[PDB]
Amino acid sequence: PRTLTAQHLNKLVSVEGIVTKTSLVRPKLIRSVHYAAKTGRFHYRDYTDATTTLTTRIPTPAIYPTEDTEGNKLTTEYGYSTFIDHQRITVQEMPEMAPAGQLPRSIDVILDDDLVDKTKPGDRVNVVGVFKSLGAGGMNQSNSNTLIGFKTLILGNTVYPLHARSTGVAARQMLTDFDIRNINKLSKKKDIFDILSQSLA
Amino acid sequence: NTVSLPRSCLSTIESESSMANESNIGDESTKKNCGPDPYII
Amino acid sequence: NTVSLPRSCLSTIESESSMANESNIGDESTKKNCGPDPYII
Amino acid sequence: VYTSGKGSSAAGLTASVQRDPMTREFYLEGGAMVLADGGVVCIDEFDKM
Repeated sequence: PRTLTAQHLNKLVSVEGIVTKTSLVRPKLIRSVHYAAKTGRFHYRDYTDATTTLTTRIPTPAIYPTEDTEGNKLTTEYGYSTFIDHQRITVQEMPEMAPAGQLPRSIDVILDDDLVDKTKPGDRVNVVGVFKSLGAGGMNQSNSNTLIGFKTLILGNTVYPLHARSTGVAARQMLTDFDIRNINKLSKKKDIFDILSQSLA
Repeated sequence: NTVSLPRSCLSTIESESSMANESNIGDESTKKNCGPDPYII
Repeated sequence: NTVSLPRSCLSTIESESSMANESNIGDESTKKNCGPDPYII
Repeated sequence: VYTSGKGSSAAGLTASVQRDPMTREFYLEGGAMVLADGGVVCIDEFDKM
């Protein structure tokens, strides 16, 4: 997070750090479904926003429908609509790498759907994603203020927890068949306890 | 039964629903403004 | 190298082409007005 | 870093952890022992701490 600057914008990056604060996992409305009592028909609508696609698109802010095209009333069908999970997290520079006596730097990462609760605060994490900007940095309309800039964040797609000393993430190693054969072989000797004991320190 | 089409969109003054309040704002800080004479027949 | 995005569409003052004059009008009498702050980044 | 037992004025002798005034999160506030990593620490009045 300290060595991530404006020259890396719009490019794919991989950052390391410590998770400091997560957010509540919320649903996002994608498709609504309705019912008309006077006709017996079902209708629907789709919704989108700026963070669901990598390329810029022309906004289409559709409204939530309460009536029919003929004036009849509508009823919401919550069981037939669609919702998607959403979360936002913060990543900071690791305590074992940041300079001493200096205030730290951090960056926000947005996750969606199947990567929504893969870490907890305090973990060492590696996040790969696209460093992207959004909106207008006070350019539209007059907006005399010049102090603020462009809002930026990472649209994440990969999250990897990392194990360290004196941390809450446990180490696990993938076990191959060679390893299993060797372990099950050594299990059959009689001084196995002695060998395993003399190996410590 | 001189009627004219509305000069402004009527989805703001008409508080249709609670989610209609959500739908009338999106994409960060920018306000929603449909423009002058937004209706078609 | 306070710059702001244009307040109006620039396709009218910029007379790009002869067919660009045709493209800036259509569908009977209604004038073409893109609106306030029509540009996006 | 040259210091005594009990540190210096407004400067501790060992690592201190504090919360960031604005972001309200942890960082190493200071501490001569870590500030001098890779160097030498000179302690005076070692018997008082």
